[PDB]
Formats: sequence, structure tokens, C-alpha cells
Amino acid sequence: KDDPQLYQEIRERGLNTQLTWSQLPEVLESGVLDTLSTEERKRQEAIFEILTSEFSYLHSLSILVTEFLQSRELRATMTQTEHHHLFSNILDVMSASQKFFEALEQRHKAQVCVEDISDILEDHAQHHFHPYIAYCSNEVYQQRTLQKLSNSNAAFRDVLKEIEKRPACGGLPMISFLILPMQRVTRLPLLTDTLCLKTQGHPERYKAASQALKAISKLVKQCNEGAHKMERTEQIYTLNMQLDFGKVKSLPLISASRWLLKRGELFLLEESSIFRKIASRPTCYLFLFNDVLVVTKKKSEESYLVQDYAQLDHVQVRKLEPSEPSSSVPYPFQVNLLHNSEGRQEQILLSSDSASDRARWITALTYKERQWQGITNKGELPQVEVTKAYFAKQADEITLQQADIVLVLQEEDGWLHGERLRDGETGWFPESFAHSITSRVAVEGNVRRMERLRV
Repeated sequence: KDDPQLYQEIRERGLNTQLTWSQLPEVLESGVLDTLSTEERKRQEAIFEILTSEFSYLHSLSILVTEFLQSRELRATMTQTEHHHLFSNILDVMSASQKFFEALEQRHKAQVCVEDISDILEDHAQHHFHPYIAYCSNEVYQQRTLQKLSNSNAAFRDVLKEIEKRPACGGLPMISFLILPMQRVTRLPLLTDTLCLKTQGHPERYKAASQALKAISKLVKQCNEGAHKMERTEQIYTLNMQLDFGKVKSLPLISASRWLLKRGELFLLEESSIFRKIASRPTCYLFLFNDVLVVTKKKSEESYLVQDYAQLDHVQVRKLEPSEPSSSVPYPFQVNLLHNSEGRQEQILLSSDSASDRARWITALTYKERQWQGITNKGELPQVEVTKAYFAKQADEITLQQADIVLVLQEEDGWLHGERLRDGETGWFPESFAHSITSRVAVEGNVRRMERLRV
């Protein structure tokens, strides 16, 4: 009943709208298989899928702990700090998962038909899944650590190749294992939701099922918040140091309430782009926070001199129209400071170099404007499912687990601007990583699911 499968490549039946509980020997021997409703059947199948899935996940965790964390040859290529960050508290995450699995196994063993699993769900989501928060909070660090190690450490690469060629990995890369606790936990509220769907015939148990859905959704949210707070806080301190407000009215950068939305260098335009040259082109670095746009000129890789700023309440952006009838300026747009750092108005004409940069800038700059558009008519939006998991590389991008359902808000030049079904998180990510959902059955059910998961 326990033949291993790596969770990386399993997709639960509980998520949408080869061993089964119907085929279990003790059920095929209790003969209760004819005397039961078509619905109590699907409820027992859901409880069993949570146990089967958690088993595959726990197995995949222990593969990660024995082949790569405990590798002496891998740890020899690193610092003790690099190792700490690369693996985080995966031991504590695993220990939690197994205590969770042991409680679930007990129930399945005691009765052919489980009364309920809802109490275990809620208990563990409130009092034992804290290591998940910590793991999710330090993803920023592990990814960062995994990057430099991948870029600047050849011994690391070689030893990693060799660990990955081993059989227990299944040829899957180390990263596929590190992101496993995030994948698992973000699927848990969906499975607990399936359990709620199949506990409607019963009044008292549906109570506990909804209890547990609330608790597990709070846990996943606490994880998402830990991740955001970690990145946003270090970003604000780092940028506060790097930005020079010497030559403008001082603006204090540090808030509990502030974070970065997008950043990048853009080329400066004159009103008349006609004598423009394509060499020694003037530049403008922009830091757009959630409440303020800051215009700077990059003097160093780690020093930016501030030239202007404006609360985003007072910033307008427009794509610029190509000149009327010769080769003219690529991908232009205009930024209007309505009330800038000196109370005046101001215009900045910029050129990005991709259709997608301009799109991402104009989307970011209308962050305050676009609030209603996403919420008003959600069922109308195309749905898409992510095939490969994606870790976010910029402030505007989004981190996506496998099988995440994403409503699409925009599409330009190989990049999708989307809203995740489960949490409502938004951002950009490349088209390569997702496939269009086409069935109206799915789309509809997934939107109903969205509203029932949301508070």
C-alpha cells in the first residue's frame, strides 16, 4: 500500500473540480462497498488521498535530507552559512510532516471508514506547522544562496550533478526538492476544501471540516506574509542606504507599510526624438514603491542619486504614439508627475527596449488605478494552469507552484500578468510556464472554489 512516488510529479485528484481507497484490501473485505452511498464513498476517497499524498511528500522530503543535506561532499563546497541558508529548517519541516502523517495513519488503521480527519487538520495547522512559515519566509535566502553557488562555485555544480544522477532523486534537480514544502502546504487548503465539499451530507462533521479549512488557510496566509515581510524589509533597508536624497527635499524611505513594486533603468527621451543617437544614450533609473515613484540616476551599482519623486496618487502614465509620416524611438511612454517633490508638475519621456518592459512599467505605474478591474468580473477572465513552477526574479513578478490556477489580466511579449486563484497574489511570469484552461466546466468550478476559499 506504500510504493514510493516523488511528490514533485504527483497531482492530487482533490485539486480539480494508481492506487485507490475503493481498491484497498480491508475495504474489499469489509464488503461495505455495496451498502454505502455514492457520496460517503467520495468522502472516504478524499481522506485517503490526503494520506496517500502526504506519504509521497514525506518520502520526497527524506530523499532531500539524505541525499543532499547530509552529503559531506556537497557541504565541502560551501560555508556553514551558505549551507544553513540553502537548506533552512527542512529537518523541522519534515519532523512536522511525519507527526502529521502518523496521526492520519492512525485514523485510517482504526476504522475501515474514518469518522473524520478535520480535527487533525485544524490541530496541526494551529499548533505544529510553524516550521512551514519559517521555511517559506527564508525562500528568498535559499534561492539567493542557490544562485551564487550555481553561478560562482564549480565544485558545487559537479557534486550536485553527481548527487542528482543518483537513482533516488529520479533525475529531478535539487531545486525540485527544496520547493516541495511550499508546493505541499499551498495544496493543503485545496484538499481540505475537497473534504468540505464531500462532507455536506452530514451537519456536525461539515462543522469540523470548515473549522479546519479556516485554520489551514490561515496557515498558508501566515506563510505568504512571512515571505513578503522578509523580502520587503531587507529591500527597504538596502534601498534606503543606496538612494541619495541629497539634492532634493528629503523623503524618509523606511515604513512598515512600504515596499517596492518595480525597478529598472530606462532611456531618457527628448521631446524631439529626431536627432536621437543610439550611442551614449542618457539613462534614468526608477524605483516605484506602493505609494511613491522615485526618479534617480544610477552613479554606482550601489548608489543612485535622486532627481525627483511623487506619490503614486499623483502619477499618470501614457504609452507614447509613434511619430507621423525613418527609424524612430523603440517602445516609448510618458510619465506625468502631477505633484512632484517641489509641488509642480513634470513630464518624463522614456524608452524601454521590449514591449514587455513597457507593459510592466505601465501596469506597475497604474497599481493604484487598476484596483477595481481585477475584482469586478472575475469569471470572465481566461484561466491558465502552471506547468513548471516559477520563482520570481523581480519585484513585479510572481512565484508560482506547479498546478497553480491563474486568472490572466494581461498578456504581452511572452509575459503574463495574472492573479493566483488561492491567495489573490498578482504578478508577471513568462508564458512558457503555463497552459490555457479551456473547459468552461473547470473555469466555472474554479471560480466558485475561489470565492469559497476567500474569507
